[PDB]
Amino acid sequence: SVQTAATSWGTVPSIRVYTANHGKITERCWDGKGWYTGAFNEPGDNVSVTSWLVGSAISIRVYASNHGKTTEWCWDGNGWTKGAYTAT
Amino acid sequence: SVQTAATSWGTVPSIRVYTANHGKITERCWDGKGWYTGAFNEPGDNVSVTSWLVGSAISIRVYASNHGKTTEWCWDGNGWTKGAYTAT
Amino acid sequence: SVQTAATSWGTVPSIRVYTANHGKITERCWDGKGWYTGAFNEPGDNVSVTSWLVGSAISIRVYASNHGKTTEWCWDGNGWTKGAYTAT
Ligand SMILES: [Zn+2]
Ligand SMILES: [Zn+2]
Ligand SMILES: [Zn+2]
Ligand SMILES: [Zn+2]
Ligand SMILES: [Zn+2]
Repeated sequence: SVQTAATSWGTVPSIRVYTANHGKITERCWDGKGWYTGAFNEPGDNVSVTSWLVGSAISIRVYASNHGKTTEWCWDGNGWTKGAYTAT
Repeated sequence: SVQTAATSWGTVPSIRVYTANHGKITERCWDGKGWYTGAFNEPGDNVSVTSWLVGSAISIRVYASNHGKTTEWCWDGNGWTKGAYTAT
Repeated sequence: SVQTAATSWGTVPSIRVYTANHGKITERCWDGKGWYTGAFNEPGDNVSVTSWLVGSAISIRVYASNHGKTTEWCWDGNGWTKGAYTAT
């Protein structure tokens, strides 16, 4: 009262699983060898994710919902940044 | 309870974020310039989504769950229609 | 609290809708003709899914959360097998 969101890309593939548990959203990564803890760590009770490739460059969008409000987080190769998404 | 589902397609990309809040599911859209409110509006407490391309034409399937029942909604270019999906 | 997750692949397309309801996760499938009940059946309150292709062969990963623990399930052509995923 655990909630997950998953995305994958490429043919290896790379997989990312985001878990919202105890008011925190964390990330677990698979790139073909084993699972490791990712850099994503934001407060939230709910999470959704989508991702796309531009050649070999991955872009991830994580929608983290905390206390009635939804924040979009972007991964575009170098660090997680807050996105332009708003609910209204 | 906010609960979201997201899908994306193409290289721009186009992103669709569906939010179930206060018994209603609404849609926000990104097509490369800015976020705008989509046409989708159906009752529901939970939402999932998947999409696929047929060349450049998008097909979206939204699964909206409301009061114990799941209804599929289809976007195939010209309007949201009710899908053939049943749970059993 | 019905909670769903969806994935699709190819041009037909094939669609898989996973539903967590009454402490069980079941699967409904569409391969171009009609909806039918799939072999996936595991205990759980929450579910997410991701899939990818290697040619026309589908690989599906289902993340089933039951009583605080998340188990990854793999479909790689011949049966559902437990995956290496751990939360930590
Ligand atoms: Zn707990
Ligand atoms: Zn909280
Ligand atoms: Zn509220
Ligand atoms: Zn309701
Ligand atoms: Zn249970």
